[PDB]
Amino acid sequence: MKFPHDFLFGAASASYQVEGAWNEDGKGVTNWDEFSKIPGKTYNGTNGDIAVDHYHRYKEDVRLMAEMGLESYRFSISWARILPTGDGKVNEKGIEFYNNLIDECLKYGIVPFVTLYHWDLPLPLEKDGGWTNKRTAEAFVKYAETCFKAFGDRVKHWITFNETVMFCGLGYLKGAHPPGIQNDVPKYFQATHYVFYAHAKTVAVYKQLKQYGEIGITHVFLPAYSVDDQKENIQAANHANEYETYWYYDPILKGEYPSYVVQQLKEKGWTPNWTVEELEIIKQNAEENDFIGLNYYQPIRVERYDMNPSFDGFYRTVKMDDWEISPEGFLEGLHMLKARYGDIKMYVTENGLGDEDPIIDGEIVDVPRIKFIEAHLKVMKRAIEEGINLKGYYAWSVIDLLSWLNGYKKQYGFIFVDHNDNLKRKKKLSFHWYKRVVETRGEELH
Repeated sequence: MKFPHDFLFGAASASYQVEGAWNEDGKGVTNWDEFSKIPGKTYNGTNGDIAVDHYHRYKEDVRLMAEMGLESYRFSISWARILPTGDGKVNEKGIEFYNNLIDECLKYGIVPFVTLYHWDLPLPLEKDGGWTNKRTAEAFVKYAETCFKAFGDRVKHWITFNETVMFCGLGYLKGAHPPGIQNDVPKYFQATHYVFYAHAKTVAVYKQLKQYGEIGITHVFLPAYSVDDQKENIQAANHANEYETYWYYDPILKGEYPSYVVQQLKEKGWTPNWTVEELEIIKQNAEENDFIGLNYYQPIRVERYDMNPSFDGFYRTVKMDDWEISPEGFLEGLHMLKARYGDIKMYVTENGLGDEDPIIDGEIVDVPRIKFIEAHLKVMKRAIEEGINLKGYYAWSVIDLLSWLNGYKKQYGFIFVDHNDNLKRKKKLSFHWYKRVVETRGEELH
């Protein structure tokens, strides 16, 4: 029974990706409801209108989780369900729905771990400039407090933000996510700052509520490596790590932003409009985080600009062989995080494989996914023996869901959803395997 009992095995979803019922029970419009209906933005013009219909089928879905012997379900609350316009009047039917989702998980002894913001911002607040406006950060702490008050007698594991890197990076640098802005780097760093503000402030609010759960943020964890032993390439990697780890992980865990990158934003005219009050709140609540969430998929191997580019030129990523796999990459990454942040408590809050799942006689035999998960689970076992403080694993995607960009195409998850048969669910091969892995508590030889 090798993983300890205070380690949770789980699976994850996000609201807009699974829920559907986009205009039901008083849900406000959100940024993604609008953005996905701009032609050419999303694969086949796919819609979060219905998604996988999880709103209406939640009792069913949680049953399947129960039958999986899932210990924890990580899901996201839709802000537009609780507070439709972002602030103002609370919507009692949003609270009714999430109370039911929570109570159902709980019937079966499944631990809700709630993500407050997984990219689905109510529209008014997007048009305010979203994360580039302090307003949106202040609206979020008010929203968070509403969820704590409503759900925190039962919910005792809370995530504020999923993957700030992406919703700021994709919306202001690459323009792939709303609001669709391209190479506006000062807005990007602004966005990240007001988010880190909203977080640390929300954490303060939570501790004041005396609910005695745990709270933390969940970042992309994209550990970066020099393509070889060359100094100029190792320099590129340090740079990579400064911008892609330290900028994200330092403000929340350490309470200070990292001076390397701060120096460079000043020297470029890219420093966000930040104030002492804000930076102090961030400073004062860094020690108040109970854990860090990691969304790990791959490392990145890098070489320098002269030697896929990074938003400041300087380095590029390169595919080669010493999308990427690398259990070795993930593990060294973990130690890299322990050296800097200490014995911080870690939840691998996403990890899994997107695929065109192989189908045989109507069965889904997703052995790539099993092999992906097994490999990472294996090195987490090593990591724990090597001292890392990992206390949970959340395979990205409990149930097939709507990709933001790629519609339905690259399945994620354990429960298959049948688009040809009224979105009927079916256990995949990974479902049966993971159930066994939970019951064995990860005894797959170590």
